[PDB]
Amino acid sequence: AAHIGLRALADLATPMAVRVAATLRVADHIAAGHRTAAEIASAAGAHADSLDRLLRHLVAVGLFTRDGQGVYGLTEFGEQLRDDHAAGKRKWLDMNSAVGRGDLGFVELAHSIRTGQPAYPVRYGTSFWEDLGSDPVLSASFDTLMSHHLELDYTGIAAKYDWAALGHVVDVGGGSGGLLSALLTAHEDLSGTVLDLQGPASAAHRRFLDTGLSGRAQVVVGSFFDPLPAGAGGYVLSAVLHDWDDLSAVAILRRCAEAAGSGGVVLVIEAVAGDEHAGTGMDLRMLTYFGGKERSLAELGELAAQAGLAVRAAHPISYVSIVEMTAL
Amino acid sequence: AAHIGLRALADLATPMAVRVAATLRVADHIAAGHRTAAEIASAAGAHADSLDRLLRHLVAVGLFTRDGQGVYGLTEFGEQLRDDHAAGKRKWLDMNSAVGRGDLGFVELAHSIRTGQPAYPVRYGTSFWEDLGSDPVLSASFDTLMSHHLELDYTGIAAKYDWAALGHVVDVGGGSGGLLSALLTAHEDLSGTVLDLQGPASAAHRRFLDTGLSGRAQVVVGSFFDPLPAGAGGYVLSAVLHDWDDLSAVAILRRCAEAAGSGGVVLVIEAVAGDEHAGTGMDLRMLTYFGGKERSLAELGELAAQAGLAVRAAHPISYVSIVEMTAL
Ligand SMILES: Nc1ncnc2c1ncn2[C@@H]1O[C@H](CSCC[C@H](N)C(=O)O)[C@@H](O)[C@H]1O
Ligand SMILES: Nc1ncnc2c1ncn2[C@@H]1O[C@H](CSCC[C@H](N)C(=O)O)[C@@H](O)[C@H]1O
Ligand SMILES: COc1cc(C)c2ccc(O)c(C(=O)O)c2c1
Ligand SMILES: COc1cc(C)c2ccc(O)c(C(=O)O)c2c1
Repeated sequence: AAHIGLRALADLATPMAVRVAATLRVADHIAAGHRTAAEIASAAGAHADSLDRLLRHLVAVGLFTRDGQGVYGLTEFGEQLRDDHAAGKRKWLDMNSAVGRGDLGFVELAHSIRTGQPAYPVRYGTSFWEDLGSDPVLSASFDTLMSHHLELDYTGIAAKYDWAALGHVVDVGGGSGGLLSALLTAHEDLSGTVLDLQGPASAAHRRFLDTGLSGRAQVVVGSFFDPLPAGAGGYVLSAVLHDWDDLSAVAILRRCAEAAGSGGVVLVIEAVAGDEHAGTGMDLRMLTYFGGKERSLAELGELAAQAGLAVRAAHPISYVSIVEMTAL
Repeated sequence: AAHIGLRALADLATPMAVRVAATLRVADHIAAGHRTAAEIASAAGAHADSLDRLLRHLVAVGLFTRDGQGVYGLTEFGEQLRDDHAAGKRKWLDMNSAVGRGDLGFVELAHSIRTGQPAYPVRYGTSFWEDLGSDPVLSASFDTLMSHHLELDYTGIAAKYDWAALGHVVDVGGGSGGLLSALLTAHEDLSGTVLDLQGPASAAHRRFLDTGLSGRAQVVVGSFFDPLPAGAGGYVLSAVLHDWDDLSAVAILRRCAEAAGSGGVVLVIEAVAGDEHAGTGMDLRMLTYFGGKERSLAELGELAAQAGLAVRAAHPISYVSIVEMTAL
């Protein structure tokens, strides 16, 4: 529903102003005693007059407060901008994090809409994965973000499905290993391995070491486009397929089919078109980032088919779903 | 206000989706019989799949509608996206027009907040004026938009001030001549001169010839940083000062002061802080485009001082104001 002006509906000043405040950690500086533009600016490394102008615009938006002496304060809503807030939103808007950086790729949406190709490269001169692969710090922030997305969307994932019955699970593209770390912590006799590029896989390793799970959890550095560790009880694809177009998606699913064999299970875990954490907005982000797409339960089925797999179940877990596929 | 989440407040997907729809003229294609993704896409030269995904996100926003068969239709609100619409909004969002292209400069807002410098260059490798001066078609669209801004904001200008008394007015930075054309049409004994760069000045000239005002309206190509046609009854600066930082603004005001001498009147016409069509949004826009800014009566006055001028009056007209300055 649009009960707000067309031009205002297309405003970029506010979205960018919020992201800049999130990047300059303005809320943190405010709650830490810096109240005036002059202060916040020096504490953040910004131009005094310019920052003041950004703040005044954000006061109008409803995130800040400004008193007679130019003393800025946080609104009830502006609290969400603090890096220590419960919702952990600020890091998603930070222009330095992978997502706060990729989202700026939307400024090239026209290219995707015309060609069907990702926009991220247009603005950054390289794919998203290539970017993370050459910037270790950038890649770490992405690992942290997906780790947070797990808490956000996979709430209760442990019990919602019968994992223990798998014995050994392979988390294909499992990042820092947050999911496996959660599955194993809730299933004493379960073991598994995280398969991912070297950055996340090494982060997964560092985690299992500290977490005390190295005895049951292992990492394997590799591309899920090549053969995967074979014969596991289950292969999980958590928020992976939507990052790829149809050709790549079957490529990935196919590999899982091979490793799964006529006795394993392939579990695609993601927000299916319909879920409350799966909107048209997210679908366009997948398009602009990697040319991926959010898919319906029917569309995943078509992909499964082309990879010799068949959906057998689809349990909704909070904001997302777990679709279970087995040998055709 | 904050009636919506922080991350939603920072959403770029929708602002860009609207701007892309505006650029692809989707609404016009729909109202003209093309109501299917394949049809609209083909008529606009977009990727069928990608366009369909853009439209679905836009029906969700409330601009379009779609039936079970995939037939798209506009809505009470999506009607404003058609070019033929009264409000004339679409052209402002078009990524091809000068303002639809300039606004994308907001993705570099951070640069402006940190340095006080304009963002436009960061994105386009050259200043706004430099860009328009090397691309006549781009400069033409800008003239049209400023022309339209006169209708949107200056409604009534003709009568709210005693123009006829000036005898001869020079519109410093008068663009394609709309304002002067409106003043002289309402006052048959008044004459004037539009002073602008090549592009607008010739557009003004063409306008005057066709509308039969060449007998009273004259064009003069030149920079308002250099001397100006002297001894005029009044020199107008319509929506010019907010395009410049304090130094340049003073330079410009000086020239007008000099040309006006002890007998002319300098008139600044623009939305000052407080006036409508004036907001923190516009202020940030001025900052990212040219490092200019929206100013208050107080602020213009300090500039007039630095230019041997002094505010004598300030009549509000519609959503803007006329600040009448005179020599000290
Ligand atoms: N070719 C490839 N081979 C293996 N992993 C890859 C890959 N390309 C990308 N990835 C990984 O795929 C993951 C997708 S995003 C994170 C998914 C994770 N299971 C979670 O839900 O948090 C990232 O860790 C990314 O590094
Ligand atoms: N150095 C310069 N000398 C003269 N005109 C200039 C200039 N730099 C920019 N301009 C003109 O300043 C104008 C500012 S925008 C349009 C202002 C016009 N009075 C209106 O209200 O529509 C543009 O026409 C721009 O081309
Ligand atoms: C689900 O996996 C992903 C992957 C990417 C790239 C994302 C990018 C931006 C986001 O906001 C989210 C999100 O979940 O909120 C996101 C999630
Ligand atoms: C007043 O002169 C200008 C100059 C520029 C560059 C503008 C850019 C975008 C706008 O929306 C507006 C407007 O008035 O609406 C605008 C006005």
